[PDB]
Formats: sequence, structure tokens, C-alpha cells
Amino acid sequence: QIQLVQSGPELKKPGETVKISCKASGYTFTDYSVHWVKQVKGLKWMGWINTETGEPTYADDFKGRFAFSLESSASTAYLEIHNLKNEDTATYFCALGWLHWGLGTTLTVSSASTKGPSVFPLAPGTAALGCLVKDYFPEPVTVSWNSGALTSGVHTFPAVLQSSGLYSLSSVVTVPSSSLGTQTYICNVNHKPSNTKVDKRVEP
Amino acid sequence: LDIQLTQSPSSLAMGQKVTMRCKSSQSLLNSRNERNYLAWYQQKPGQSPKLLVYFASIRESGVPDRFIGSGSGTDFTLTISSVQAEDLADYFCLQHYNTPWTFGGGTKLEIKRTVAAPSVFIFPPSDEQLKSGTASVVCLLNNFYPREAKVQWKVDNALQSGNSQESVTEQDSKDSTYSLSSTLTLSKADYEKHKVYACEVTHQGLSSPVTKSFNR
Amino acid sequence: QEKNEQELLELDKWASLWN
Repeated sequence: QIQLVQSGPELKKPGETVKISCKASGYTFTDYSVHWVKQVKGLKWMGWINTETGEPTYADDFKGRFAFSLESSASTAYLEIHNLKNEDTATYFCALGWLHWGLGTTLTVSSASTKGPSVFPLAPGTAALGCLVKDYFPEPVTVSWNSGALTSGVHTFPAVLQSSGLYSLSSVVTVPSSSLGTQTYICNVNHKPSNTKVDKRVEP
Repeated sequence: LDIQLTQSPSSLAMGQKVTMRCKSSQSLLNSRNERNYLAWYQQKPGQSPKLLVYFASIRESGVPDRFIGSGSGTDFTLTISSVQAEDLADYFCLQHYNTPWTFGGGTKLEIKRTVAAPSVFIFPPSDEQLKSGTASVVCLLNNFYPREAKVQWKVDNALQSGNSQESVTEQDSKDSTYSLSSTLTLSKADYEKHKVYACEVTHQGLSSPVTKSFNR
Repeated sequence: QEKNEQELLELDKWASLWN
């Protein structure tokens, strides 16, 4: 009967400030501490707020830029982060102590502007082929092959954040060498944040 | 005086019984109420942690009884009596005895299968990307098991460090294998200073390293 | 009896969560 509802995904630029909320229900809000946890790839405890006195308590690595606050009458807790940094990129959870975790709020901090990917071919018994989906922002990108018709032996990799600050990923697939002359292979790439769609025919 | 938790193994492979452990650097036993301040959670990608067991050995309501926590003081275990497909996930322990709260490194539950060598492919940069002043070389390691794998880039037989990124898929829905891409990124200017491009793969299913290469 | 024990367990649970 306990629920913790958190605010939606955030996309911020370095130096800005973000405010994340955690709305509690099903219990006496002011009796139990709310904790905050950061997950990037492991979990980092950020501290807790006393829901009775309002007093916040910060873990060592979270001292200067982080503020825990409340609206007790509204059964809501807040995490405010100022002077945002790239490495603030993460999922943030509020928790009712150890008993119950919020759904989490993903925060992405980047100076990058929205940009569609360039799509390059990975040419060409078994042959491998694929599409390199390079330099896009923000996530996500989705890839299919032959409009969803080909899924066997298709591997679409999780994106990596490059040195440039832009994402890149690849999608690959293995086929018989024999079919290369006769079968058509097209990767369908969708990056909705830029309304970019690309169909890239992949040839030997 | 931050409490340390060491969780093992980092991964295990299952409908049999599995065990994961958590060792605390300090006792988590509260003399006052005799409870151990340690909880176990399950968490699946994109999702938030779900409490399985609290006070070391108490199952949370509704949690299937195939899940069993035990232990006291500094030694704790989580057992899954009989692994189901819905139980494939990450699991971690949490100590809430003292602040700062601290977490185990996690244990990932995957499906066991036979050893499978990876098939290896190397991909030169397309001519179109070269037009734009950067070259991406791709090495694919396809459908292998187990997940552990080593990739090394060699340009003109020189060993490459710091200039590649790897990415890996989750266990394949059909054959329980893994795939892995490694991508070497450099300026067309540095690219065009060299001739032979190779990636060296090391894997349990391979009696010795496999190399794939090409030259401009 | 075992009802006391279960009630106790919930009280310990929530006590551990108190400000």
C-alpha cells in the first residue's frame, strides 16, 4: 500500500539546476526518513532527510551541490542539484529507508544539441554485416532490419557515449555467404528526438 | 569507518539452486532488537530495486518462497531454491546498520549453456565516413559463451590502448549467447598514417587467440 | 503468540524506518 511517485526524465546542460520530486502515499509521511540513491554502474547512497524536522544529511561525496527539501503538507520530498555536471548523469531514486524504492528519475546532463545520426554500412559459410549508427543526441535510437522481417542473428548493441559527447551504436546480423548476391539487407534506423529516419541498404 | 560489503559471486549461471553471499566489514547485528540490518534486492534493467528479504532472513510479503535469506553478524547469504526465467536479474545486498548506507557489488543471474567460441569479423571504415574526416573500425565477436572475453587492437602490430570502446548485448533470447562489438576511432589523418589493422580475440572456446585484419 | 512475534516484527520493521 506504499507508493513513491517520482518526477519524469530530465535533460539538462552543465551549470543548470534540476529539481526532482518524490511523492509519497499510503503512510504517515513525516514519521519516516526519505533517502536518496544515485545509480550510474553501481549504487551510491547520497544521504537522507528527516521528514519530521526537515534536517538533511549528506554523504561525503554529495556535500556542496545537493539539496534535500520537503513539502510535508504535500507528502513530497525534493532533490535539487545545482551547477550540474556531466557526471551527474544517472538515475536517482528516493526510498522510504530500505523498505521501498521509488521508480527513479533519469537525469542526463550534456552540452550537446539534438542531432540525427549518420548511418554507415558494415560491409559486406557465414557472413556478417551491419550498420554503424554514429554521432547522435540524445538517446534513444532504434534499429530494425528489412522493416522488422529479419530478426534472427540480429544484434543491436547498447549505445556508447563517445569522447565527442555524442552517442554511437552498431547493429549487426549474420547471414549465409550464399545469399549475399540475392538477398536484400536494409537497416531501418529511427532517431525520434530529431525526427531522423534512415534506411541504409547494406551491400557486399 | 564506512562499512564495506563484499558480494560474491559477481555472476552465476542457472532450474537448479543458486547461492550468493555478502560479507560485512562490521557486524550488522543490533543487540537491542536482535535484528540484522541487511536487505536483499532484485533489480532488472530500466527498473527499480525490489525488496526480497529484510532483516537478513525475513521474506517480504508476496515474494516467492524460492527466495531465502540467512546469516547473521557479518556473514549473509541469499539462496534461490529453484531458478525461474523471471528471476534472471541483478541482485544486491544493502547494509543499513550505519550511515553511509553501503551496497554489495551485485550478482547477475544468467542462463547456463555450453561453451561457444565467438565468430570474429573486422570491418573497415566505409568510404563515406572517410569523406567526413574520421575512421571507425569495427570488430565483432558473435554469439559466444561465457561472457568473459578479451579484445586487443593492433595497428601495424602496435598494441592499441585508450582509443576503443566495447559494447555487449544481453543474453540471447534463442541461444543464450553473447555478442560484443569493439570500435576503434581515430582521425582520418592518424588512420592514413598506418596500413595494417587487426583485432586479437581471446576466449575460453578458443584454443588460441584469433586475429582478424585488413590493410588499406 | 506467533501473532505477538509477527506484530513485533512489524514494529521492529517500522521502528528501523523512523526519523
